[PDB]
Amino acid sequence: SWGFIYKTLKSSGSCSC
Amino acid sequence: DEIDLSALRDPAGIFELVELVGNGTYGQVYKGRHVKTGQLAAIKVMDVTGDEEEEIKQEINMLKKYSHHRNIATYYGAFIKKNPPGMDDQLWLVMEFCGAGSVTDLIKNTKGNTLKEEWIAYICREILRGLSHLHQHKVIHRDIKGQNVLLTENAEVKLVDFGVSAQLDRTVGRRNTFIGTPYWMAPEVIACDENPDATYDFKSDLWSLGITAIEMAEGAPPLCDMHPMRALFLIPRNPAPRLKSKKWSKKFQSFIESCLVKNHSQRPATEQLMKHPFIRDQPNERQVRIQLKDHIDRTK
Repeated sequence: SWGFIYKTLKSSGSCSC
Repeated sequence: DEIDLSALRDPAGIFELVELVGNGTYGQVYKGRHVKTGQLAAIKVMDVTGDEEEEIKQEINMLKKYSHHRNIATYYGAFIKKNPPGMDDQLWLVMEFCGAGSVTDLIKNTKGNTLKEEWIAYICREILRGLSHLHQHKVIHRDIKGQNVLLTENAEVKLVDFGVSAQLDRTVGRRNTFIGTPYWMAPEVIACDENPDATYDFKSDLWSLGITAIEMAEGAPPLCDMHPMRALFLIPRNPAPRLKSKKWSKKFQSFIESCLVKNHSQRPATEQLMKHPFIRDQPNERQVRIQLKDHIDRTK
């Protein structure tokens, strides 16, 4: 993931793991 | 005509908040009414900061130009509530009220987390009409997903969230900014992270539409049990995603096949997609919208 941010992308929106 | 945040006024006597209807890392969304006319609006409240200024202006500039289309939630205006010296001010973005919430929410509240196929076809057609308007105006949305498709209390469909959208200046023009939401991102957008030469265009929105149709059919995008970092490794390498169940019509399966062509130069354009039988042939639109509205109301 929900909250995972990678560089310039939005929040994951769907997941984690 | 670019907005100048310094000219926005306090909303003192123009709108009043009524109830809080949404909340996230972006800010709050309220149900509001114009104090003079009584008309209904959604009001998105964010506090002001230079650090989020570029996306704010892009949202407002895109809305002012394009939100008059019936498949885009309409922009009414903006204000800045002025707070005392220790406290941040807040921007209010006044929009058409979408009382049924998001497609993501609709799925969450449904038995089995799966919409009826005819519902999916109607929603997908409305999204494509919005995309068609945008693409013909040299706009790329860049964040198509169920969370950014809202429904009115009458089962009308509206696109939202223009903060990372791209405005091109030529028809053939291309972009390379690495941006989006991982599970819905097109392989040619993902490629821009490690490949400083890569480019994409409007067809990346059509990939995301394909993932959103799968979201409606199955309750989540593909690879939803992978960590986002592994999803981003697998989207460009896996074969194109397919619907799990063979119960879906050949029409629906064919439409997913057309959206999710990995080679983007061979992916069909928005106009061609509009003519696909899954989208083009919906002679029972009246009945479908009634069923959607009734299902929405059942789920509260």
